[PDB]
Amino acid sequence: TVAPPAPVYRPKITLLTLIKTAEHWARQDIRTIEDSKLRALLTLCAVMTRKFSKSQLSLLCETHLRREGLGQDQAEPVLEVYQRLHSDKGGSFEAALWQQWDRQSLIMFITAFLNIALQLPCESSAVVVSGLRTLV
Amino acid sequence: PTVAPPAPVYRDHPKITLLTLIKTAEHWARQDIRTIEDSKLRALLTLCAVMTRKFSKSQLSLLCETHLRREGLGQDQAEPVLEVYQRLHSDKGGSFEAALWQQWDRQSLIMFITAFLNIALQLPCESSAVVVSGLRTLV
Repeated sequence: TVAPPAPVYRPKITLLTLIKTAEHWARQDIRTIEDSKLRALLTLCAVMTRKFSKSQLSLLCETHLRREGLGQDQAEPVLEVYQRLHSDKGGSFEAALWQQWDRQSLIMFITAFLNIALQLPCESSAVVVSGLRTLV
Repeated sequence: PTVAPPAPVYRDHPKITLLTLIKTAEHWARQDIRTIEDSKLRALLTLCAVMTRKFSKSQLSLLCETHLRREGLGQDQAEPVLEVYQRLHSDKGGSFEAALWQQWDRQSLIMFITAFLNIALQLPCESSAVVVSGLRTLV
């Protein structure tokens, strides 16, 4: 790999605002909220899923199952949602989820995600985690 | 046509979190890293690469331009700056990140890392008007 030459010297939705929004909504009862707020929460989950490394999605899936009491047979559909939100372009998969899932299924999934996302590490790589150790 | 998987079937009824990453960046943005040890500088390069990936691909242009403005760099310097951000954002197994460490001089790495840490926490991590308008009602 060849690096480029070094430089020659002659409401903002920031990472923190995203976390704060998730913390607030993880604490709320969204079972009765309006469709417009629920649609926005789906976007929040899609954006936040993309703040997890691709390799961390397996643990995210498994933590989701454990919190919800879901069986191991339910792992692939849950992992598929996370993987396809993570690789989503122009909200294509996110819109398919909104259109094809029942409201109750989306509320269950969004609540489970919001209540696990802030406690899980956003990186799974042993090299990244060991690399960052000296800085924390 | 995009087909979503079936919904889950209910039969009955220091960790590197995103907040830790932000707190680590906040702390190191305030430090003078001109004299720190190589092991801490190497770790800061990993912190920059990991954070870069917390920005959407489309937000990289604004990140590069904010970097150029803070540093007083000319517009002819935007492509190699954006190249760094684009290749850290798509990096696999730290391949591009290691090439930087190996090929750039210590001064260049210090300058780049300081500039990034001092701009990363103030920039939105999303550029899409659809995403930003979608999230508006929730903030």
